[PDB]
Amino acid sequence: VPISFVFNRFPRMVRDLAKKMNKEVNFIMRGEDTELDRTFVEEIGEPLLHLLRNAIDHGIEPKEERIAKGKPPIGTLILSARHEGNNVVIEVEDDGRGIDKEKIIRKAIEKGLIDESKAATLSDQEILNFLFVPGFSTGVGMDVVKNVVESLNGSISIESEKDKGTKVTIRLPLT
Amino acid sequence: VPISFVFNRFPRMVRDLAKKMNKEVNFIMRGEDTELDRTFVEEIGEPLLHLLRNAIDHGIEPKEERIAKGKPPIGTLILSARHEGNNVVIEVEDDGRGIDKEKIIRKAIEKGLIDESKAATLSDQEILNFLFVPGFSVGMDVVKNVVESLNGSISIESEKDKGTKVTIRLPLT
Ligand SMILES: c1ncc2nc[nH]c2n1
Ligand SMILES: c1ncc2nc[nH]c2n1
Repeated sequence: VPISFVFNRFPRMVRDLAKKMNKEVNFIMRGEDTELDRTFVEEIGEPLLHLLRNAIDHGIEPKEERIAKGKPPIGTLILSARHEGNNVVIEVEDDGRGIDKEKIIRKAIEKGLIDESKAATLSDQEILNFLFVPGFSTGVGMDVVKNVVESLNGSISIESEKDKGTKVTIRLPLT
Repeated sequence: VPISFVFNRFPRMVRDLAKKMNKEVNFIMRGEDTELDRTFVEEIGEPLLHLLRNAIDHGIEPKEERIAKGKPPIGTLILSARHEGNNVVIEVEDDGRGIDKEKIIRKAIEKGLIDESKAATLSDQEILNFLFVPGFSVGMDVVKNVVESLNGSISIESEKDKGTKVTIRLPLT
């Protein structure tokens, strides 16, 4: 199917979540005509909704806070799909507050998953990969998202920078 | 301790290996004045030796093969050290044949570490990380074990026909 069968539900959900969280959001969808196997289309909606909720709740800052930090007042959330080879790549990008990598490390230390000595040389991808540890952040856990994607033989990655925003990328096979 | 205590022994070794294996290698060292804990300088020499050997043996192609592929007949091998905040980053880069990621996936399926259905979407880093699994191909597992013993991290980047970069991050300590 076109992925629009899933993506067409999102403007309403984003607008309802934005209203609930009293938060202003500029929501853009691109690549909605990207086609993929019906199995994927039936299963990818749930993980994507979790990602979009997380971006609206934890990422995008209130307008007053963005203005105070010198950002464009209204936060932007971009959901896109495209073909890459025989795979389909779906991205959810926000220009919010980003993920605090220092906080991740502190939490990882507190949970006994690493010591201070080793945290000093971790890469960015290594740090962000703690988010996929079951119960790490415990509120949509990145573990739960990843478990669905993996059930579709897909892969997920996260990139993020404090004050800049977050991009989550999902790659799915043709199957 | 400056890392030159280690780096200064490598040019002769590289040139000896390259001649042995019939390769023309331009070996470049950068950042040899970079200072870190004497402990690190002592222990990192053996792992670095192995990386440099790997690059000359498996990475840089014989001149005849370089010419046949339309590459410069002289291969380049770069060993560098630099400060990055309170870490030190050491890199070993070659312009050789690159690592075959397809071969890695094939071997991993063969050895039963992963099943075919997952391979279509695996990340680059996830694929290259198989090289650290013991017995997968003095080994890369042992280089990783030494680095990790020093509270460091190691990563591999590669592109077929273009070359390979191995990066080691250590604390200053
Ligand atoms: C925290 N901060 C920002 C985010 N954008 C998506 N997920 C996030 N989690
Ligand atoms: C295989 N091919 C190229 C290489 N360069 C360093 N190590 C390597 N292993």
